[PDB]
Amino acid sequence: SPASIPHLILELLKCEPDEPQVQAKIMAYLQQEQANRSKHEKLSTFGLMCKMADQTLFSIVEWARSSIFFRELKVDDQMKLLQNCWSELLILDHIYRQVVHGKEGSIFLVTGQQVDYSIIASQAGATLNNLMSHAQELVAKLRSLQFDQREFVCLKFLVLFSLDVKNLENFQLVEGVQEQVNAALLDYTMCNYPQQTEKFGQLLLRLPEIRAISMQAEEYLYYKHLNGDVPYNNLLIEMLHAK
Amino acid sequence: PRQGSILYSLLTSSK
Ligand SMILES: CCCCCCCCCCCCCCCC(=O)OC[C@@H](COP(=O)(O)O[C@H]1[C@H](O)[C@@H](OP(=O)(O)O)[C@H](OP(=O)(O)O)[C@@H](OP(=O)(O)O)[C@H]1O)OC(=O)CCCCCCCCCCCCCCC
Repeated sequence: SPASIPHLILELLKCEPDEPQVQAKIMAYLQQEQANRSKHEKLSTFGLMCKMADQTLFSIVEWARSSIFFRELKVDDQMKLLQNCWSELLILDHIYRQVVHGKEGSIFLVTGQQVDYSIIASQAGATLNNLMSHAQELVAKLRSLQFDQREFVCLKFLVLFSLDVKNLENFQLVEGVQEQVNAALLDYTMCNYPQQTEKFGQLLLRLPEIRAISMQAEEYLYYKHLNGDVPYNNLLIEMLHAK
Repeated sequence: PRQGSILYSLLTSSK
């Protein structure tokens, strides 16, 4: 942590989840699910990766519900904000994980497991390959910018407290959060990365790329689901079909 | 009404 972090960002950071704990819990659920299945009821790699993404989304919702500002909204408003941004938060989570824990050529998973990009290149279809090609480049850009945890938590709030959401009772609090977080991120980047005179603007430019990736991920999930490749009802699927 | 809502369940548990 740098010597200089804005008070608002300090408060956002307090709300962060305990990474080592999230990783363990997820790795356990996953194992038990695959055990005690006959040959023709055993889960595919896709089914396991789906349950993994589902449990990560549970963790994201658990983060949001106890978070500063978000916790001040009524449940109905909370539902609307999360339905608007769920896939973007999953994508942002994945991308930041690659920046912190990942290395060139390999994808680091929430369980601490890893798979090489080259495996996907060979084996996967066109939708997942395009998806992964764009995510890999976004990670590469963020590594170049020296994207850090302070900036990461600011982006999470900017994605969550979106101005594009209609029918909120307390739309005012949402505007307030967006204004305050934008201002703190700009102060933070100018202070701590002064050689990068454009870092704030460059970080904001990544948000439309995050949105584009999460939409193609939704499309990918949708087709897999309607092909029968999704094991049971889960939060992922609920969010996919909502609104 | 979608009583089956997992998201609603998670949110109502914190309010
Ligand atoms: C959501 C948070 C972000 C977290 C993402 C991190 C997880 C990613 C790491 C997992 C990689 C591990 C497995 C790598 C091995 C893998 O690549 O090989 C298996 C391949 C099989 O390849 P595809 O899944 O692409 O299936 C292809 C494909 O559907 C072809 O259609 P398209 O070319 O149009 O896309 C299809 O061709 P046809 O339409 O012509 O029939 C093809 O059918 P066929 O075979 O009959 O020709 C079909 O197979 O991969 C699978 O096992 C699943 C890949 C693992 C799952 C990756 C991510 C799953 C996360 C949960 C779902 C995403 C939800 C996103 C929410 C935002």
